[PDB]
Amino acid sequence: SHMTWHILGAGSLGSLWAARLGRAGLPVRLILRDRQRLRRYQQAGGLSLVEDGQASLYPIAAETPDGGQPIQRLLLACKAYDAEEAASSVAHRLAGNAELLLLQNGLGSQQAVAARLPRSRCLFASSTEGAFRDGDFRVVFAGRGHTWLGDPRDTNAPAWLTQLSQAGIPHSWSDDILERLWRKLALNCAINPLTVLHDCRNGGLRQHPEEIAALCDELGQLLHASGYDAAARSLLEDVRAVIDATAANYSSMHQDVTRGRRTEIGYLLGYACQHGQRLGLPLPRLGTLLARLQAHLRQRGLPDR
Ligand SMILES: NC(=O)c1ccc[n+]([C@@H]2O[C@H](COP(=O)([O-])OP(=O)(O)OC[C@H]3O[C@@H](n4cnc5c(N)ncnc54)[C@H](O)[C@@H]3O)[C@@H](O)[C@H]2O)c1
Ligand SMILES: CC(C)(CO)C(=O)C(=O)O
Repeated sequence: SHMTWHILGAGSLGSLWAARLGRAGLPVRLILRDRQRLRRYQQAGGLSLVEDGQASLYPIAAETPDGGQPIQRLLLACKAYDAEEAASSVAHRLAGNAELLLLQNGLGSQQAVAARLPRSRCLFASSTEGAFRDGDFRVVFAGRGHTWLGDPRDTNAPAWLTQLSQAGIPHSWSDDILERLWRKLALNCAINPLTVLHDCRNGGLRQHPEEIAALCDELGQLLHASGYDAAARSLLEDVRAVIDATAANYSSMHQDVTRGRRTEIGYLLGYACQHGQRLGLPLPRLGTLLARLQAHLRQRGLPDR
């Protein structure tokens, strides 16, 4: 017997983690937004996970942010633009020894979450697992992936990693986790903004070879000035590699705009532009790219941040 896994943000990845953790015998508790969400979830009976067309019900225990026991280990699995507000809703339940697993893409929310929960350890995650919602409390395990974990302040790995190994959650500890998240971010900036502006699948960016190179050019300077020469070196070939590998998919940001939902631009292309200005590094093509993408979002009534 050991620590309960508290899950905040019962979305795509949050339900996928909650299912694999709870079904492997580990103590797991979903933190649902409010009691209405809670009594709906109890009318549903649990989380429904769809694997290769097969649905399975996982009657995981759930609660609201106000009730329950202290939280010593929490998996934050909401969007980056909700992470700070989400973590604050349970700040009254963190224990001081509490550790937080931040399953947020991009950068910005992790620092903002850690700033508001100083008595708690905030670990950074970077995941390539595919999962999408098919109704409330139903998630399809779309694609297998890998999750890098790491703490920039406390680089020693926690002993509960092997619990994730027991649960079949593939992960690797990284001592330079910031180098990981910066690699995924730079890849996002080179691909996703143009997929939205050109309304194309990732394979459509082959028809824009020069423009892809100049963005990787400026994204290369940004990584180099940030201390990641390796990421800056392989960046262009890593971008061209992912393109042909995902040539048939629409990007996550293209899918967000298609559904009329908010994007994570403020923690991806916006954050990268914010960091470049902070580094005194002129990044004009990422700047005009950010301008065109923000106007593209406003044109549809979507938040440009
Ligand atoms: N395959 C994937 O889905 C995938 C892959 C890689 C990274 N990510 C990242 O994981 C994070 C979540 O992605 P997603 O697809 O699962 O989003 P999602 O919309 O499907 O899930 C978000 C859940 O958190 C809850 N949420 C938001 N704010 C909340 C709050 N203040 N209090 C309580 N709950 C709150 C939402 O209700 C929702 O159930 C994103 O940052 C994403 O970039 C997802
Ligand atoms: C960031 C990137 C390039 C990863 O494949 C992407 O296309 C997505 O998130 O949908």
